Amino acid sequence: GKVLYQVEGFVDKNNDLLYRDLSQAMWKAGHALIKSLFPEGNPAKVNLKRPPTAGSQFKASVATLMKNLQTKN
Amino acid sequence: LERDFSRYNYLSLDSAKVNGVDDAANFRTVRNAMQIVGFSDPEAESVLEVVAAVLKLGNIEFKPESRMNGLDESKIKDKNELKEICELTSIDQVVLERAFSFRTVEAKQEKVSTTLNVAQAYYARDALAKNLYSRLFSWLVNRINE
Amino acid sequence: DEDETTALVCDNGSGLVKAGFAGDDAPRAVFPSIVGRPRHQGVMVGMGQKDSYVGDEAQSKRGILTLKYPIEHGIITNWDDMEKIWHHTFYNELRVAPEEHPTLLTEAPLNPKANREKMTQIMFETFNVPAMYVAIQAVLSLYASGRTTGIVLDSGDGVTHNVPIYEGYALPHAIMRLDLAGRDLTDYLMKILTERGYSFVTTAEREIVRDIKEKLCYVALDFENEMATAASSSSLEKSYELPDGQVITIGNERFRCPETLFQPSFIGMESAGIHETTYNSIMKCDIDIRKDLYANNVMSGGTTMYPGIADRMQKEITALAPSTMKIKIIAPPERKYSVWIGGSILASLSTFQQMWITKQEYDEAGPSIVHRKCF
Amino acid sequence: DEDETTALVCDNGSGLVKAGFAGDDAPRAVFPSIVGRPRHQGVMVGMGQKDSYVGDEAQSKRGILTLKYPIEHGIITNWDDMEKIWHHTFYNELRVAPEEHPTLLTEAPLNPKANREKMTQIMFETFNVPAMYVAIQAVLSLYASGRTTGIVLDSGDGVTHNVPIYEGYALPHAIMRLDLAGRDLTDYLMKILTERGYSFVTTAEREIVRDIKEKLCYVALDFENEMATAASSSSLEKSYELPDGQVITIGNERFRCPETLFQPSFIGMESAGIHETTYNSIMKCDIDIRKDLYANNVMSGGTTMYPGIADRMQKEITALAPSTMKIKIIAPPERKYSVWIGGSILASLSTFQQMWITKQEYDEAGPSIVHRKCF
Ligand SMILES: Nc1ncnc2c1ncn2[C@@H]1O[C@H](COP(=O)(O)OP(=O)(O)O)[C@@H](O)[C@H]1O
Ligand SMILES: Nc1ncnc2c1ncn2[C@@H]1O[C@H](COP(=O)(O)OP(=O)(O)O)[C@@H](O)[C@H]1O
Ligand SMILES: [Mg+2]
Ligand SMILES: [Mg+2]
Repeated sequence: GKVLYQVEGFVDKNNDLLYRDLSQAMWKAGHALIKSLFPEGNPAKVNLKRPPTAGSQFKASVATLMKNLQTKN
Repeated sequence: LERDFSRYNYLSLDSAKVNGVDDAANFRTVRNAMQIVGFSDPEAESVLEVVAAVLKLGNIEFKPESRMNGLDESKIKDKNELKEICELTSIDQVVLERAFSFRTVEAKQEKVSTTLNVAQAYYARDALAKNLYSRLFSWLVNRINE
Repeated sequence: DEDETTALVCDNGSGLVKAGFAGDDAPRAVFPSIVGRPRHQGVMVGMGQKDSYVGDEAQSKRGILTLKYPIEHGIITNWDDMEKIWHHTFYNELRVAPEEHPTLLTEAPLNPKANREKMTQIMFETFNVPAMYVAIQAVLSLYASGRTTGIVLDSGDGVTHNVPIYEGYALPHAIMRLDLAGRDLTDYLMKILTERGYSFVTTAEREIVRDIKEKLCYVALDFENEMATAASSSSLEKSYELPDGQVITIGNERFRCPETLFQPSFIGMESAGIHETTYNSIMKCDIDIRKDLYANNVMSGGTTMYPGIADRMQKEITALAPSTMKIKIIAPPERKYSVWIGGSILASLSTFQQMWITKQEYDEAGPSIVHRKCF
Repeated sequence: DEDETTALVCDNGSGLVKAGFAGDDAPRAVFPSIVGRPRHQGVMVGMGQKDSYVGDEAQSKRGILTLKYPIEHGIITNWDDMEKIWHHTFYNELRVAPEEHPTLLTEAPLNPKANREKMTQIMFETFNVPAMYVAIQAVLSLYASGRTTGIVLDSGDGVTHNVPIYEGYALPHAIMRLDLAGRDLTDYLMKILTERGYSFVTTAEREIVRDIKEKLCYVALDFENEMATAASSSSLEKSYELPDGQVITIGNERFRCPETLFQPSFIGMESAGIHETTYNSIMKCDIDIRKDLYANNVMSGGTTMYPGIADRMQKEITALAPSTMKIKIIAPPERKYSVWIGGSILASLSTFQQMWITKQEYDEAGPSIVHRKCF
């Protein structure tokens, strides 16, 4: 049916701006777990294009799931 | 960590209690559940340091400044929370403190630190929290699947 | 190559080719726009000497080359050399096939028509790009500025130009173009270094003087107070080690070199200066726009990376503007790339994807298609 | 929307749309009746630029728009633009559905027939109102005046008109209509500001001159005494800061601008003036009415918000009227809305509810139904 969406806060909740120096900053952690979480944080390789926005991340995840379900019954 | 649920930005007093469910028994249910599926004993505490960090990031807030003229700088109002997270996560405080308000544009060989405003400081903080918790969650799934 | 077919942005403005993919925060290829050709005989047999060296390699081998900028004052003058610059841009630095990526070229406003027409002809006919779009460079600087309202100057290597924009609407009757930029400041610095006693006349030595300009020059706030300060003592006198030799020691030339950008009578160019063409570009707009221009004066391109040019700019414009106006000179440290960065932001827009000039309609209409679909 | 189905009153007179619900003491929506359309190219991609901006939004974005009043001298001239004004009135400012509320439109007396006919056609056919009623505007000003006996002038933005009424009975042979109002005073103020040295010719600058007229102009009592007073010294000279810039300083233009309303030969209009059309509107009535008109001279509309227009009005009419008459110029501070407020009082009457022009009888008779049931 005709679902009513309230537009209050769509832009604030699509913004996934995490950039280079945050992954570098947590890559330089003495905690080896957080450094193990962020392999993109090395400055010895360039940080490429950022996966923003979060809606494109969720579209990418649903697209991954649909590449999963298509080869199955 | 403090213990009152009004003391955190990501929580409130109005959500502290499901009427029939207590959190401590489910917490011990989880820490009993992690022993079967291969999570070691310092490992779970190392994950709870990360969940502690994701809880503690939200108490950081930002204010603008007058120099420079454009683009306008944001700064941390008080760095008690920054000191507790930077001691907690074992990070030098100048690294993360510079990492809230600036970002390095790095060209072919040249890099520079530029200002973020107040709102984009809140977006970098929010994105740091939920990206940290998200990649923690995916790492837990990989660790189970190992 | 590239994992995706993401569009290319190739800012080739007048003196420094910088290019990359859309969605990036910084260009992946930055190299000077030079073509060096050897002027001496090759006496060592079987070494591997080339016919012409392009860009950074010509900057390395410059001791035995002559250096020719194929583009001057924003106008391409050697199309075969510029074809070498683009061939080196896609195939050597980026290492990508241009047949799979749309390209976003930048020009200066008030340019020749055959510039954008023949640039379109070389993009579609020689390199076979699927789609292209030539856009005004300061508009792109306002994209990376994060604003839809403001007056912009970039000051590349060959051209500075003010574009005032209000609420997304261009004001093309108030666009100022001044052909005074970093290459002219390099030549004037060659003249005043010849005044001190250091004779640079070679094109390689011209690049040395360009490095002196980039490393030691700064914009004074009061030119007579800094002038009498340097006349007083050796307080601001700074030394520079030349490539492969001796140490020079330059004094007032540090601020006489970019003061030509504010006083174009130093190089003998009758104009108003960068602050007064900015102010006249504001005053040629409608009246209820003007304060929003003063609060969003954007200085976000190339040559304006001097120390103290924002303070001098706000001093001169605040002296020109009436009182009770808020003059705000937006000068980020993201300069010298923000014209490219707004190229990436413009290429990454969803609604922009109908505004590309593709094949088939270039192939229908010919090289005047940019004068249909570009601004 | 609205909790009730209370009737709407939409006073759209000539230059300032003000509307609301019945039973209110003040209109909930007041915005200028302008339609601004962009005259420059949109160069920023994906901003959210519109085709045309209406009302207060067009007043904000006026630096990049051209402003067109869809109604001039009380006569609607652009019906599609006026459809945008009404669409913005019900749906954007009031945020209500017009299919559930009766509407009370206002016109000027001695108007074209196709004005009220086509206005009726757009109210029933485009917006689908259940009932409408078009009424003469100065009669409504006498409703908010609290009187059933008096002569009324309102002076909107496009038309001033005297309606004399005695004991509830209209005197339509003595209705005066003078097409001299605030927009003409704005144009004459543009001319005499051009005389001083300030050149305003743009429609946005026309709105600036309108703001100068509203903020700094006043009606002199003796035009030659105030004229020689301003010729004597700088006593009455007042300064105004322009939008986004410099400060102007205006002198005798403060009282030469509204004196055109008393002397229409300034703008070259052969007529008698507002005081002499008021007096002639009194003298064209029957004799035993006249003193009750003089004791209830109502000046309760738009343009007449100048300082000192009631003293000048009582001076001129008292000079024209015979002695032993009590001339009383009713000029409340409830002006500029009292034509609307009496619209609310007329719509809130119980016995008025049979005088609405509904559907089904408009649908029986066609757009001439107003010439059956409206005055
Ligand atoms: N640090 C600097 N300080 C002074 N001048 C500079 C500096 N960096 C670049 N320049 C000058 O600006 C020119 C390049 O301008 P740019 O905006 O990159 O032009 P393009 O449109 O070709 O992208 C250089 O060739 C040089 O003359
Ligand atoms: N304070 C004021 N002093 C002088 N003139 C005014 C003042 N306020 C408004 N006006 C003029 O009166 C006009 C408003 O008249 P109004 O009766 O609202 O028109 P409408 O008939 O459309 O309701 C404006 O266009 C303006 O020129
Ligand atoms: Mg460039
Ligand atoms: Mg009115």
